[PDB]
Amino acid sequence: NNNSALSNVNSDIYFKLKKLEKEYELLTLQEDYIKDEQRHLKRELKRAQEEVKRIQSVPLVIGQFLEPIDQNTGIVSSTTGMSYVVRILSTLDRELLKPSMSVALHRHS
Amino acid sequence: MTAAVTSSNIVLETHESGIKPYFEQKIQETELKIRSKTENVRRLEAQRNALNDKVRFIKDELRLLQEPGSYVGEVIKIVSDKKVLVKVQPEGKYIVDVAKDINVKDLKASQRVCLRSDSYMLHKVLENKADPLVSLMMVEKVPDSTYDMVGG
Repeated sequence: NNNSALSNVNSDIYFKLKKLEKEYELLTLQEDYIKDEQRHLKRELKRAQEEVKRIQSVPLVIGQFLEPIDQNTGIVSSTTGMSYVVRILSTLDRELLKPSMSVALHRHS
Repeated sequence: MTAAVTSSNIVLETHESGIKPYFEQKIQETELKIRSKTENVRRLEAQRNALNDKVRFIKDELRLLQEPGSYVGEVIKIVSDKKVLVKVQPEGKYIVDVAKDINVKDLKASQRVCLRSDSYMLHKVLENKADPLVSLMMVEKVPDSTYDMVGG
């Protein structure tokens, strides 16, 4: 029915949920941990960029941007008079870069 | 038999409704509580997934930056020995093996290519060419006209 064996419906809900919330206590364990991960990932970004900045600073060679070929790959003629297809680094200009303009390239990479 | 508007047949099935609130507070309390923790653990996962995307693109991108050379070439001609004669433009000519993306029947003469210098390994076609007839026309420099530039 509905109101005949109403305590037989109750008992089943109660037994189920007692078990499933122990499995969701491992998800609250997760919730306290991912708070700690987000700070870790920010500290590794500052380090990730630090890496690449070593590469950014000198020694360098100077090229000239001709034209893009995608927006993540571009074409440069280096001032050794050699042409390279090169990675476009992120977090750079893309609106004075695409018209022809000076540009800095690494010399060993 | 008995109602779900109230109960029928007093203190037996109105007894069962009488003992409901003791079983009911527990499971209604846990219901809203533990579902909002499911949403919260997912909210704070989502936050760090967003951070993960940004921090990890940098490290794989290092490989691309630390590459040995590129060198734009142009196919003079194929050979059916499964090599291609390629004139590198700043440098000279090398006959060298191809990759899987392209083959000798996707390659024809006067087509510009891109190289990943693993030993001058042909990679893709280049998406650019400057026609040699267009050189003459460029340096001349002409735009288009119609008959309103003659008319009368």
